[PDB]
Amino acid sequence: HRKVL
Amino acid sequence: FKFHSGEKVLCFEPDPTKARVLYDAKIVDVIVGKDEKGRKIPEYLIHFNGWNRSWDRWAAEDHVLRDTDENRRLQRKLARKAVA
Amino acid sequence: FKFHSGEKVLCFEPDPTKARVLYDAKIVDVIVGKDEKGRKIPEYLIHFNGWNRSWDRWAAEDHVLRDTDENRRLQRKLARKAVA
DNA sequence: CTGACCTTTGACCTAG
DNA sequence: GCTAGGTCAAAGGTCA
DNA sequence: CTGACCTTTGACCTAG
DNA sequence: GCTAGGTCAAAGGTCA
Repeated sequence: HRKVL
Repeated sequence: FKFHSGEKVLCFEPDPTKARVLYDAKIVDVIVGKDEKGRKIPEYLIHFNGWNRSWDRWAAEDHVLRDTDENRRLQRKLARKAVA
Repeated sequence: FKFHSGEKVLCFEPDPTKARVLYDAKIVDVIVGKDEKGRKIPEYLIHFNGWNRSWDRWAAEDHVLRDTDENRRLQRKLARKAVA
């Protein structure tokens, strides 16, 4: 649910 | 403790479900906290450079690296993994 | 998980700074939580028999024992240490 | 002898 | 329909 | 002063 | 491209 891979 | 407010650091992705990478960051606040067994452990509020304050996260010492040649190398190495 | 709501159990003192003893208790609520590394771990809300609800504490699985002959023996043993 | 306070239970409703 | 929860009142313990 | 709970404040994500 | 719902972390206030 957060930010960047 | 090991890091101080104002200090520029590298910090691990605080979100477990995401690629393990190292972000440029800054210590905003330190705080003496307490482990499950009541020992004093430091907590560090971290600001992620280039993201706004609403992205600030509390992190354990474990998660915070000194802004060092060797840690920078480790940053680049994790950055390549994550892209690939 | 290992324990269920409604289950009568023994539970460690939740306060590190106090004598390590075992209290008769009851599982009020269980909750799937998350470890520092994002793994699913159960959390247990525990009610301490003979104390009112305002003394209810969240505890890790580690801190909760099955209401068993062997654990009752451990209870007595810790209780004696604590008085002496 | 009384009241405060805790526990365990059976009744019930509601939301899912 | 049944279930898990939540609320509620009855009833018994211990205590000061 | 603490732990639990609840609420508000941004910001994301996944649907549609 | 957008919006609507849920959800998350931080932070703050309340309750006992």
